[PDB]
Amino acid sequence: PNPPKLTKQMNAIIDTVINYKDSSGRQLSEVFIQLPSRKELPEYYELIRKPVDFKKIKERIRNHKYRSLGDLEKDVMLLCHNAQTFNLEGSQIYEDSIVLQSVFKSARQKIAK
Amino acid sequence: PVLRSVNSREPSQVIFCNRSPRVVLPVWLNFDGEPQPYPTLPPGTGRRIHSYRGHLWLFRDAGTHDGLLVNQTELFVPSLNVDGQPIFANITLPVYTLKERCLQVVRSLVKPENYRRLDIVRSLYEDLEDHPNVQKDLERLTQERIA
Amino acid sequence: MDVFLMIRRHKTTIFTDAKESSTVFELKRIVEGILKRPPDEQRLYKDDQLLDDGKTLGECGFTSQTARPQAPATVGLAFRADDTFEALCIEPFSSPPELPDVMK
Amino acid sequence: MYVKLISSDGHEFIVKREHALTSGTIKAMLTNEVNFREIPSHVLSKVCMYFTYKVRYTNSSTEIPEFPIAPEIALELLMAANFLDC
Repeated sequence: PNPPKLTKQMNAIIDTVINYKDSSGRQLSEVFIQLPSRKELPEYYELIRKPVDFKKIKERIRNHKYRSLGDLEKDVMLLCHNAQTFNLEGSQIYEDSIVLQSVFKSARQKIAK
Repeated sequence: PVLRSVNSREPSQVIFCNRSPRVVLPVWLNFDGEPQPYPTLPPGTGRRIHSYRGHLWLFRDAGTHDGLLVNQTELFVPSLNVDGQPIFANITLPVYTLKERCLQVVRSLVKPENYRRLDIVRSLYEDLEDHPNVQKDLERLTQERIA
Repeated sequence: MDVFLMIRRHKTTIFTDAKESSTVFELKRIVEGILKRPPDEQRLYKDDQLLDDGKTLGECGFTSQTARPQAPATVGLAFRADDTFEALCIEPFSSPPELPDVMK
Repeated sequence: MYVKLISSDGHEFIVKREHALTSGTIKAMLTNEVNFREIPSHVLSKVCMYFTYKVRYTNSSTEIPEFPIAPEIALELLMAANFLDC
């Protein structure tokens, strides 16, 4: 298991990221919670080699899989990067992802450093 | 609030069957317990809705807000579909009280403004005017649940 | 399956149910249970049609529908005193007043 | 056991005791007789129909029929139902 203050930091950070909403009050993380199944949307799985959703990220904090915060960033940056890969530049989902990197990046150095 | 849907993100196929002579308005309670209207169901029609585990519904006469039953009860909540079996909702009439039923009928024959031209005791003018209403059955149901 | 009935004589009305496959003689045994008169003193009618004693209500024309709790069918009853039956007599009910104008 | 109910116009309505208790004020008022001085036959007949219905369809998982009320009697019946509390 992890030191309970690292596992305390981790949730705070990700809970920021998730709960974040735009000016419209629309929660930006919402699409990225859950993935489409392989039956639903098989192409996502054809194009994205390492799929990840926030669900899976939260579970890996409960289950202590990430040992540092550099470990956690990586898996988020992956989620965001996959999003950018499968979705067009200048698509709403792509925009959002780019926000959510620089929400995590900032909300790290605020709730960590 | 206590009467809300849960955001379970778990699909449940459900049959709404309208076995009432009334035109039914289905009403979903959102995750905050705010009620929401859905497209109505004509008498003796039944659609197969894609809802979710833990979501809440109740059924109401679309034109009058008279309340209706659903599988003998006031509220409907799906379990999970055992082996891709859909879950049924029989929307039926309740046994109204003779009094309420009479109110129903009068209300239907008389413009609100005229309730007070009817040769009846003054209380029955108020009784007529106290229309059925979802937010008020929700309140009643809320207090019952806790108890 | 159940049929719902108003057994009517003069100004007297009995609210009671019974099986569709139940006999008319069975119905008389009920009537006895209430008015205390024996079946041999009782004629029962669907309209003016006297009802053969050994028919089922089913056969007489009473059915799960047309004899419903909220709209029960009527069975005329006439009794016998001193070896003559009375003519089936059912005093009609009161009238509701002219519908209010506000209710048109 | 049955019970006799009597209209203002004097018509006599005999219903199973269990059905009559559907009214709160016919629990009270209860030889095994009741006069309704203000309720006529056409109304009281209908009330007895309500009793038959209520008992039959209460707790019924069957689909349930509408209780019919002609407009001409609806006011009178409201009053009666109000008075009987049922």
